[PDB]
Amino acid sequence: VSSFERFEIFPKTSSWPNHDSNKGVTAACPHAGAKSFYKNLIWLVKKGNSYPKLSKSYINDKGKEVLVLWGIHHPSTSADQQSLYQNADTYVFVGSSRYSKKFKPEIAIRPKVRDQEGRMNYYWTLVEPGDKITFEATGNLVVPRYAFAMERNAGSGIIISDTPV
Amino acid sequence: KSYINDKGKEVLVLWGIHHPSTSADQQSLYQNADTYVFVGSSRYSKKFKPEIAIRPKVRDQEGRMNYYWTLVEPGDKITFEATGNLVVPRYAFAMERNAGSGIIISDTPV
Repeated sequence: VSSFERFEIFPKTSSWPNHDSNKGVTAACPHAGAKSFYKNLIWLVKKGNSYPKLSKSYINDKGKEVLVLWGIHHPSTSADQQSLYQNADTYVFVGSSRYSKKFKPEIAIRPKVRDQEGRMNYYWTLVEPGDKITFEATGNLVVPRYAFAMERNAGSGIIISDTPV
Repeated sequence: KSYINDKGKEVLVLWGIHHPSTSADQQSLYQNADTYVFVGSSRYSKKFKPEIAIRPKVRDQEGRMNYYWTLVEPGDKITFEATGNLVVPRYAFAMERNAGSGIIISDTPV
């Protein structure tokens, strides 16, 4: 990468007024004992007994590509679904001029991995300079918090070794 | 609708699937808010359920339209089945592929 700049695409404080963005932490990602989560994402949970239709957009204004990543949570039980998003049936939609896809969460009980019977998928896409990317979710969306305005340097590789720098 | 390949050679079939922007646009074109499309053969089988949402404008179009293709072996049937949101074929192509060649992207004249 010949240009890498991390910025806040959807500010945590002022972008999700109707959704809770503080109790989306778990014991699966502990930070010094306490329950925490990813830094560049936000786990949006219901506020009281309500989860309205989410709809947010961002227009790439960096003159270079912007890497955006998000997540899709798939709960273990419907009781866990109702306790987090208040809606028994949900759908998530992400779309841009290059990307477009609708998501339907899958509610099922998997074997325990780090004491989690549920799963969560992770996705990524690059937004062209001057393009728009829209989000639309009735629940189960791990929303993005930080993006990355980048300009990918030409092809290179990745070395896995204990050799010091 | 069904078609039986009687051309004695492979037949290339191309169809499309439309995904409206709003449920209002959905019902305005196909009258059924919930639709499905099915295409089947001996080798191909798939069901499409349109995804309704608003995308950023591309050529002044808030909706999208995926395009699909498959081949039909000589003597095989291909069946279409749709309650809406289907761009049906009009012209097919009875073709026969020879050895592997490529595509040239150049301004050099012929």
